[PDB]
Amino acid sequence: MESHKHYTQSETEFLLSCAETDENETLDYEEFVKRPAKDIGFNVAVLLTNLSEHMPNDTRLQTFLELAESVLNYFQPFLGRIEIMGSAKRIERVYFEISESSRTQWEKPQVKESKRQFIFDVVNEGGEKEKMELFVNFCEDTIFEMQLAAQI
Amino acid sequence: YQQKLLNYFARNFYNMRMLALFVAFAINFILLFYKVSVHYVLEESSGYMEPTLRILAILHTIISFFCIIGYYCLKVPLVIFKREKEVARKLEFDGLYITEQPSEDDIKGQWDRLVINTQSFPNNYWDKFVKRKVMDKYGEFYGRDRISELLGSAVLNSIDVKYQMWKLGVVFTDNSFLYLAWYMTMSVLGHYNNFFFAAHLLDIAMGFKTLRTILSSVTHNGKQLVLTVGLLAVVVYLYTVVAFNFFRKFYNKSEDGDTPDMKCDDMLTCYMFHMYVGVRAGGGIGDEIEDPAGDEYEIYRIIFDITFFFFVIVILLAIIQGLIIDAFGELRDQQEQVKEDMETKCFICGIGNDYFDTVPHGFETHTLQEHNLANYLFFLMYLINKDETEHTGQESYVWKMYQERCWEFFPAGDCFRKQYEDQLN
Amino acid sequence: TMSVLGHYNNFFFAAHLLDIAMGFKTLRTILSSVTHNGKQLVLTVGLLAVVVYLYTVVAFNFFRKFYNKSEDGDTPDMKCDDMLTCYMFHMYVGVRAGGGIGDEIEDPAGDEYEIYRIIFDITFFFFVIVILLAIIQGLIIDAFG
Amino acid sequence: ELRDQQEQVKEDMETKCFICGIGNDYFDTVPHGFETHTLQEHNLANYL
Ligand SMILES: [Zn+2]
Ligand SMILES: [Zn+2]
Repeated sequence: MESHKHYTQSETEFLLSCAETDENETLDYEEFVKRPAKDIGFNVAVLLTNLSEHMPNDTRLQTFLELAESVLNYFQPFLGRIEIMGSAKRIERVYFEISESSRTQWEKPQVKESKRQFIFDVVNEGGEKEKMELFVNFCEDTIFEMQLAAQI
Repeated sequence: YQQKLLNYFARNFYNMRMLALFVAFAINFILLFYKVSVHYVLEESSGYMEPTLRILAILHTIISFFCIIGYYCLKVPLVIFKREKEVARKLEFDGLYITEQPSEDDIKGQWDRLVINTQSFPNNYWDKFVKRKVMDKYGEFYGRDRISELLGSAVLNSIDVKYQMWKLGVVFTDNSFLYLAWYMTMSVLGHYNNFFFAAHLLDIAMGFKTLRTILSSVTHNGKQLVLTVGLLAVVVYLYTVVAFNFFRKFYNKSEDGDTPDMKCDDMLTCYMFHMYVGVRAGGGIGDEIEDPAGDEYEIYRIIFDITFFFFVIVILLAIIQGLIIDAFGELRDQQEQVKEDMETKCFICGIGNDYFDTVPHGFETHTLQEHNLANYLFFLMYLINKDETEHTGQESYVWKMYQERCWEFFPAGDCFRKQYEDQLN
Repeated sequence: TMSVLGHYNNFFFAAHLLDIAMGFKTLRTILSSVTHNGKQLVLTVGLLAVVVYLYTVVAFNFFRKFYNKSEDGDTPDMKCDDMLTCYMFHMYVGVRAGGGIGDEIEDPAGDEYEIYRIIFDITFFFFVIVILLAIIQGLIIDAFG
Repeated sequence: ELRDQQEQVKEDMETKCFICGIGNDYFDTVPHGFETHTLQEHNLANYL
């Protein structure tokens, strides 16, 4: 631990003071499952992203986000955002969590071909309200494909 | 160990599927060196060919078997998902077996009854509260027990059978499974005779991709091609009718004169003659016929010949080639249309790349951060795995609509930027 | 290199006529029509070879006796009894005949296998002579468009 | 030519009301505007 993060009582030797578990001049690997933290940091990232996206033009908050960029850079792959029409007849963002065993199954394999064929069939045939039903059926079928591909 | 083996075959379906093809190419490359005296083999002084054939014939049947097992493990659950899903939605939102009771047509509907009575009907669909919903929604208007009677290393000792008859009836109607069954059947027949392995060269179509886009040009208008061939047969029938009435004597296809006569005096011989040497001559029918040098019916025969030419050889063959060529053009125009639509419009809203491209890179943010298909898929993937107790207000407002199929929560003609234009808003 | 070899033999200068493609402009736009879909053309030729292989398989099993390309009768027999001769026969006088394969073959006047041979001939015609050649010409024409 | 004709009629009856000649932009502002204009308000059949 020399290259990744710097060397202070609060950065590197902090972990060594935390790591005084064994007695044989060695150290285990349960430190990482003990430290757990990203379950909290994700919600913090969602909070700060919500505040930035909804209340821009506040330099007080940009000063804050410039302190937290090392965390937001971690949680950008895992962080979603869509837009729905809420109960209040107003558009609303919806922040939520994305796994890794979904991003590593929607990306590389044949499901891109499935998406391409879906878009082809939709935008040729088409319809009024037999569009989003097709998209949702595609999403359901694709979800079962990804789940079964995880079962290995 | 069984489950690990089945997961190995399912994970390695396409690789074995491609391996059978190279096996068949090898077999049919060896078959080029066949001979007779009875169908022996004579190599170019190398006796290592018979045993290679004898082992490859076995490998092909084995790999066909493993490909069938891969198809049963991998892709069958998805078609079963689709059937169970459509059945459940027909029950809830349309009321099929309660009110409609479908025709003897729609044989899917007649076959898809004896899954209803069973325990593990929603084995794959992941919606277990189906039967409860139908008991709730029709428990009184039609019946309560009338509904319930309608609905309800030691591995190989207890399992349902009412479900696994419907399941097999589904998969044996599945097209690709039947294709792989034909594959295995021909490889099994490959040992009775080692020429039946030639039929497994037709898997290049399903295997390669661009070859399928070649053959789509023919498949796009196969109906029109077939009816054109029918028109051809009818026209040739009229021409032979005319010939059988009047021009019988020209059709002496014998040798030099003062010889026995081989002639088309009937109708069923003249018709096969015309359809066999009349279109398949490049010039028509006059090429294969005695010449009318000084007959009373000369100009009529000349008209018969050149009209055969200008209606069968030119026109209808041109119709065939034109159907192919228009197929190519149609498919290309389709793909250009999808590019134009997905470059001019958001898939979800239908707004335009003019409200957004006001700002730099607006549309390439709308379709990459805000309104992505994938982030609208992962939301469902989140909601499903989540429990109905941990839902927030937004997730519950959405989950009430998903399981009752409204779709108003998707935007349409509106967006976050249209709502909150930064205008004291 | 070819101009240097032109002195060993003064026919190797013929190969420098192929520079008209790189030289002229509109000729390159001609030949782009073929180059646009050369992959598809090549795979079409592969399909053709496979189909002819199936047809000669059928012929080698059943229709061996019609393929006497000798002179008049009571003569020695020049025949396609093997498979590797029948395949080159079909790919050399079967597509390159304008009519198919029945043109270059003894006629089935009164055989038990008559209608099967007629089917073999006209299906060869309507699948090789018409269809696949039309696919070739269509790939060119779609290239122009 | 015949194929292009049919594509033209699909484009016209998806981009315009037959009666007015307005556009599917005034209406699609609202959800399902054009598919109400050509199904409840300005139908050929209700004018017949
Ligand atoms: Zn959008
Ligand atoms: Zn109108």
